[PDB]
Amino acid sequence: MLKIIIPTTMLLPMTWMSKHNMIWINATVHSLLISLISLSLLNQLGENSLNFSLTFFSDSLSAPLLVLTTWLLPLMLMASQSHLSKETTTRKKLYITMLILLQLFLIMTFTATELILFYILFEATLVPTLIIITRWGNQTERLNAGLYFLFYTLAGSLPLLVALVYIQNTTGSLNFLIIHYWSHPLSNSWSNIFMWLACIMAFMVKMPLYGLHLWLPKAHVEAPIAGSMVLAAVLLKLGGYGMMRITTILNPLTNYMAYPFLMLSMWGMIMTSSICLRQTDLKSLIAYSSVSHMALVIVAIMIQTPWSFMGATALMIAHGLTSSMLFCLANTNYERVHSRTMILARGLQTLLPLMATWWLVASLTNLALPPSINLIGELFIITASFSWSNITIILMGMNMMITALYSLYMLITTQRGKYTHHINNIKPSFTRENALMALHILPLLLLTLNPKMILGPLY
Amino acid sequence: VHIEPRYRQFPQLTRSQLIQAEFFSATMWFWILWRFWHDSDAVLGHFPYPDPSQWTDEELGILPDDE
Amino acid sequence: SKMELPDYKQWKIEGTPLETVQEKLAARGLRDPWGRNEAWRYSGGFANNVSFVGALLKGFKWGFAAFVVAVGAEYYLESQ
Amino acid sequence: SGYTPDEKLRLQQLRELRRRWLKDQELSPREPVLPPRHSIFAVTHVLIPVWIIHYYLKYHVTAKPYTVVERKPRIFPGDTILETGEVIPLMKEFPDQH
Amino acid sequence: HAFFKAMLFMCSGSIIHSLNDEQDIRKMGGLYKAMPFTTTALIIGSLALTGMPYLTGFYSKDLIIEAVNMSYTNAWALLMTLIATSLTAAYSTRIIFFAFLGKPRFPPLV
Amino acid sequence: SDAPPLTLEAIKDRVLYVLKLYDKIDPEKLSVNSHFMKDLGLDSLDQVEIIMAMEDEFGFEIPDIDAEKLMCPQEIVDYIADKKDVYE
Amino acid sequence: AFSAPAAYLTHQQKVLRLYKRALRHLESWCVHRDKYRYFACLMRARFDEHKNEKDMVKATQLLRQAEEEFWYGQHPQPYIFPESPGGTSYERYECYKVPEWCLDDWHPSEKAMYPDYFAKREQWKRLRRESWEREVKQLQEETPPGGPRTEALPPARKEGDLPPLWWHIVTRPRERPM
Amino acid sequence: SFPKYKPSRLATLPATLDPAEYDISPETRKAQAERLAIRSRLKREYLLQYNDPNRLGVIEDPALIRWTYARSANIYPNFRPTPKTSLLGALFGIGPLFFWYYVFKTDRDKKEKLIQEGKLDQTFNISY
Amino acid sequence: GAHLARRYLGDASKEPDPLRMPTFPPDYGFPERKEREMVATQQEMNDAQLMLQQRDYCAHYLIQLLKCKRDSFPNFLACKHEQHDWDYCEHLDYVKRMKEFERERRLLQRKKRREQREAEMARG
Ligand SMILES: CCCCCCCCCCCCCCCCC[C@@H](O)O[C@H](CO[C@H](O)CCCCCCCCCCCCCCC)COP(=O)(O)OCC[N+](C)(C)C
Ligand SMILES: CCCCCCCCCCCC(=O)SCCNC(=O)CCNC(=O)[C@H](O)C(C)(C)COP(=O)(O)O
Repeated sequence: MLKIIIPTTMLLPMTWMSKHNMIWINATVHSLLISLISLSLLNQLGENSLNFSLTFFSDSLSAPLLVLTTWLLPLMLMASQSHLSKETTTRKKLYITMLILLQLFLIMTFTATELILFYILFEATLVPTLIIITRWGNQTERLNAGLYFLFYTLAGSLPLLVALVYIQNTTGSLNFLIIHYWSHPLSNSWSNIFMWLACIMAFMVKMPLYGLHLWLPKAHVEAPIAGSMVLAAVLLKLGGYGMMRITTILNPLTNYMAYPFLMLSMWGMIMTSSICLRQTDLKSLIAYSSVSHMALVIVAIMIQTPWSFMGATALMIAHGLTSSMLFCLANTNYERVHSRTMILARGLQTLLPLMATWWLVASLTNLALPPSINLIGELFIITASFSWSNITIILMGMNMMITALYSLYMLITTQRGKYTHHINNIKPSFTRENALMALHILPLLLLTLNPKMILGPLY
Repeated sequence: VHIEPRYRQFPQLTRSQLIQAEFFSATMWFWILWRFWHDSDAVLGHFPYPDPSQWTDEELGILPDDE
Repeated sequence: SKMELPDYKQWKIEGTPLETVQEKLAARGLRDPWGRNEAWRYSGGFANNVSFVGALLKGFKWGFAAFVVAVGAEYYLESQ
Repeated sequence: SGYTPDEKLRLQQLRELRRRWLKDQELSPREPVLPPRHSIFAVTHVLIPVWIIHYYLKYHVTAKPYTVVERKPRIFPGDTILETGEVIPLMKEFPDQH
Repeated sequence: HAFFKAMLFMCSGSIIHSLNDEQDIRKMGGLYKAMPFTTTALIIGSLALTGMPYLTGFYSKDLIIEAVNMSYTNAWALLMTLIATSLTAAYSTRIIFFAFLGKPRFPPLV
Repeated sequence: SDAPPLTLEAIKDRVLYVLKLYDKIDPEKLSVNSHFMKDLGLDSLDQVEIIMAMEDEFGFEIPDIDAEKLMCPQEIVDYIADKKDVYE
Repeated sequence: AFSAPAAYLTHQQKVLRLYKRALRHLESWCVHRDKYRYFACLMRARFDEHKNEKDMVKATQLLRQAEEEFWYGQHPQPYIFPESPGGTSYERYECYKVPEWCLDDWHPSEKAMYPDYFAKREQWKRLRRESWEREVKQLQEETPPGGPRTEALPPARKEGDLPPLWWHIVTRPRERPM
Repeated sequence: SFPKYKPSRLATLPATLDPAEYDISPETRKAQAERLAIRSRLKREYLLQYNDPNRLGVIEDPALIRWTYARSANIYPNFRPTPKTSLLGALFGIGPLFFWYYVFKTDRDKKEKLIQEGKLDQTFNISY
Repeated sequence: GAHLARRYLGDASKEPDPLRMPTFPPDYGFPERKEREMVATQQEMNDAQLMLQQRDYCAHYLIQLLKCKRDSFPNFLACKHEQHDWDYCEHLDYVKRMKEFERERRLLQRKKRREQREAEMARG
């Protein structure tokens, strides 16, 4: 699979050798070409995965994630160039270098065949994101946000490393294929319980789990638009991918160790959906939306059924696209008025009609309108949870009522009503923003046309 | 067709609207009368409702309080 | 188009329920100075209107005549 | 009661300015300077879609089993089957409660 | 029901559009003669709604009522259905009386 | 189409029309510049009734704070013209 | 909506507002015109029965009792004019109102149509630019040192000045913009 | 004379029925004068920048910034652990979790016990 | 209904129970009861696909009506005799059900009164 890894490592010196006014064009065109190249990984088998070599392999759960990452890099480049116009050439090249390194680390993360290398890369992804958030963030809180982003992750991931090496001393290997073929049951003991917790808490804090989610609003609000896009779309899916990979050795302990996490996930889904209704900030609303959706994903992964796995994969892909679009839409208004308060600029439909259409489509997709893949994943998870226990349809149902509310609320707050009289700097939307929104939204419906390709290996 | 405001006078009426309204009211009443003349049973009932009290005990078959 | 208001002196409360209102207020020592303003609602083409039963039987005469002639035709067409 | 002279004067001036502005909103005669068969509807809106739909249903959908299923037609005493020619017998000598 | 309900709404919309977007029936005067076609349509639709024999509402509502009266059902539901079908004629009468009968009550600019 | 584009002369004509049907106001003594309290000798309740008559005639409500200030028919005409953007 | 409010409402103003509200609600109750005229004359007699109360305390007590009776006997569904704050066409056309400064963002191809209109717009903008400083100076000179005490603005007084703060009142979009 | 109207939280008392506005003092008149003075000063400040030809952008509102900052960033510095705060936090953050855990555990135990006896009517239950 | 008033206000012990009916055997008061005969075979009723609720002792008239409705399709006003016959024999079935109800009612009241009278005779 080096045919995709090497082109990014070549993007690096290509960017560093370009002319001062041709960095954006070259980066965008070659990132798009790399995405087109990575499109070929979707040709998956039905029995076993594409084992490229002793170091890299591709399943049907990681191929959509790789395609999403390679597609998201050009969108981040397109969104970033507006507010970096006054920046010096060297610092622009450094920003593009950070983005390229993040994409490369994610690409090698989603295809590592051994758990320790996957851990190394999944932890190496911290550095570029933290550097971006702290260095190119707009407000003074960014510093603190970075700290909240860092340690919250590391405290969860440090025990996992220990557990990982312990496994290597017990079973003799950390290769995923050997681990799967040589799986043995986990007895009910305290040592096994703490091994379960050590293996699980890292991906729990990455999702994030309710109660462990305090870093997400800070990180997703104080970060620049590219940083917010990369945290919402792809970085939250690392926890889900890791949990799906790691739950093969935790049975049958999980059968009873999932209760506290299931209760936290469901009740915190309800709580975050309720929080989104009373929010004076527009970015925090999207952040808590992400928290709710990832809580649903956590429930699906924890109940451990094929339908739940397919729903979780589809929901991760759809949520990534939707949240990236919502963040870009909010950033357009922020760039216009230099404020994230939602009730500052109102009646924007009168002034920006096509952007109002983009807002409407993004919000409709957010609240899981059929037959979008958002609702496909949500409905599969709901059905699997109903099979798990019939009473779940209450809590899930409550969420499905609250979510839509806040979604439409946001729209009605931003696009409808009468315009603010004293705001007269609302320029017509550029071609760049409209193209960004179109490139966000069209793949969603195209995937709706063929939904079997984001439903995971359990399909 | 051009009609101007009247300001405290009866509005101007064209013959066509009066003709249409009268025709449609007349056709509704004609339809009702014709249907009642041909299908009265749909309103007044068609088959007679019997009185259970008049039914003799022989056809219903109960013994005369003896056995 | 290009229509002026009618004369204002033609409006009189005489012959309308406003006369009864003024007579009732005169027995109490009061007066109604706005009756002439409301006289137009009763004066001209709005002088009379049908009742509820009369409104329901709007096209009853024509419809019943048509029904009668149709029934007469039916009675003297089965004689074939 | 009523306006004060300052209020009356301000209303007067604002009214003159507002009327001037409203007059300026009118369009001069040249203002929109624009720079430089019978039953066709039933052919491109009914005939072509139905041709495409009939082709797709007859030659692609019907090529696989159970894609188009119709409920079995009703059979009464006295009809004749089209394929086998079987005639369904009459029905049990009505009691004739005339 | 689709037919006469949509047609009654269209008659109401015609009345609203004629009287400068006025929807309160308390300012709706004598439109029996001023709006002959609208009056005819609304009267026919109200009669059809009230289950007048041999109209559109008759062939469904009459059978519905006579099927409810002859079934093993809750008695309170039957009583409520009868009271509701009386109140139907009640509110149709209210609409007709206030909208089309009497003297004008709208602004003088006709 | 819709209602015609109301003009100033029409507004003044309607105002004087509705005022001339008031029993407490002399038709001949009433002019477009006549004061209700001074020239015509009416009290505040008569002004309230006159403003209500204007609201009924033209089909739009006049807020109380704006209504108290009107004292002559010219003031009512100017208020109605400003409210409905009548400029000719 | 146009007149500057005062610090408080006087007793006469409160009584007049109660009179208007009572008459309107009575009209809502009395649908027909003749009945409304009869009961409105009765209400006028009731109101002017106590017009000559020299003691303000008893007048305010009568006003209190009238407000309580009005609240008890008010129409639950009173008549509202279509464009009043409770009507069915209150803010119907606010979606069609666009501020004038948007015309500054038009492409030159769009501005090529309507050249005379944009010439007149340039005239108005230049007039505003030229009169802003004089407006500010007049407001500065006329304002008391403790700041303004009401929301009333002065008119123009000198040779060719314009009333201060006139741009956003004169250039209202419209009542029926589109 | 007539039945009284009593206000509630979601149906407040009308202005015309407020006793405090029919028993007045010159102190109340002075207070209303100051209120109108502050409101007029703020309105003049707003209208000076509102009509400025050279003003391009958003007129920053200190009140809006104060509102958002108080709602978001000023909460933790002014938080004190009190019996009321601790009790409400414990209740609203612990009670629902254990209640739902008990409900789901009871339901699943019942379901499993029914499964073991072999009487659940699990026919056609292929997808899970 | 009067039956509802009698059962819900009067003595319901001598009033028939529609759910639990009949409570007497079919040949108690009758020396012999003729078996009700059915005109349409199971196969004809299946082939016509009438309904599960239309497959009573009246199905032959319904089959005839459906056949004549299908035969004279455009003239939707021609199947009046068949409809009338089906409605008439429906009415006969309903009248038979009323007969069964009234028989059960008088059976219950007569039996209860006779039991009370026999007990009174045995009590003296
Ligand atoms: C804000 C969100 C942060 C993340 C939250 C994650 C939740 C982590 C909690 C871990 C869940 C399970 C842990 C322990 C497994 C069993 C639970 C135990 O309490 O139940 C009984 C255990 O009995 C007693 O409770 C022993 C535990 C008592 C000591 C633990 C302290 C509990 C107080 C709660 C402190 C909060 C912990 C989390 C801090 C953040 C079961 O009886 P028993 O069959 O014998 O034990 C089974 C194990 N065997 C088979 C080896 C014997
Ligand atoms: C439908 C249900 C509600 C209807 C019920 C309504 C009941 C209200 C009836 C009782 C109200 C009263 O009597 S309260 C009577 C109030 N009495 C006074 O105010 C005495 C001092 N007089 C003045 O202030 C002025 O003369 C003034 C009278 C304002 C005239 O103003 P103008 O001359 O300068 O226009």
